[PDB]
Amino acid sequence: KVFGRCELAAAMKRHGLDNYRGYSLGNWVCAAKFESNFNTQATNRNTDGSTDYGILQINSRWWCNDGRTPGSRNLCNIPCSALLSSDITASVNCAKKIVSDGNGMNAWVAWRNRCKGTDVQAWIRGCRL
Ligand SMILES: *ON1[C@@H]2CCC[C@H]1CC(=O)C2
Repeated sequence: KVFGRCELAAAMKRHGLDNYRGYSLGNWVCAAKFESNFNTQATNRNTDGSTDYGILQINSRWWCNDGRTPGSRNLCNIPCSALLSSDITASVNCAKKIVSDGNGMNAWVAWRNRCKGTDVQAWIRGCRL
């Protein structure tokens, strides 16, 4: 599923991401925008053999099981395919663990490089939330 901007902001908020670990909704929407362009079925293989999955491109080396990432953990205890669903619950649940891991949203390199320090509030402008 390819979400609309405001549409995703609303699902993120419903699933309790808005101001989770102090990161405003606009941070979460910008992250999704540069990670997946809002497409729940986004996959991207990494040079290390790992794969990033879903709306927030969660990585198979730590966070989910895809059966082909030698030496991986599955800290969210979830098949990585569960992160590709139209329903964002699993992704959101896993992101909560990632963002609590100690480095905040810096764990998303594209959030660091493209969202961090920017007017993230523009991402939720116009939305009925
Ligand atoms: O998820 N990462 C963390 C750091 C090493 C590589 C993977 C697997 C792990 O044990 C934790």
